[PDB]
Amino acid sequence: MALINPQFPYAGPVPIPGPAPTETMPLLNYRVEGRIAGIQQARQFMPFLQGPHREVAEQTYYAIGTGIQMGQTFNQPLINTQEG
Amino acid sequence: DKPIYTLQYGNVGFVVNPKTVNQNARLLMGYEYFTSRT
Repeated sequence: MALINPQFPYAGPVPIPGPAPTETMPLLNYRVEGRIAGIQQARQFMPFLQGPHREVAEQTYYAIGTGIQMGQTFNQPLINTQEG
Repeated sequence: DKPIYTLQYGNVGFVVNPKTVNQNARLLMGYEYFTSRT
C-alpha cells in the first residue's frame, strides 16, 4: 500500500543473475518397502498389576457356634406368705 | 452393686472359718441395709 512518488517513480523489476535453475528443483525421494522387524511376543511380564486395588480394608467375619447349653442350680426365692 | 436381699435368692449367710480361737472370743458384725414395706 505504498504511495507512488510522481517526482521519482521507478519501473518494474529487471532481470538479474540467477541461481542455476536445476539446483532449485529437488528430487522426489524414492521410498523403499519396510517392515516392523521380528516376531512379537504375545504377552509381557509387567512390573505392575493390571487390576484394581482397595483404598481401605474392611473387617471380615465368620460365624461360630457356642456349645451345648446346660442347666443350672438357681438360688430359689422364698414363699410369698405375705412377707414380700 | 448387688445388695443381699435374701428374700429373692434364698437364705444367704456370712461365714468365718477361724484357725485359732482364744477364750471369750467373739465376732462383732456391723450391717448396713435398706428397709421398706414393699
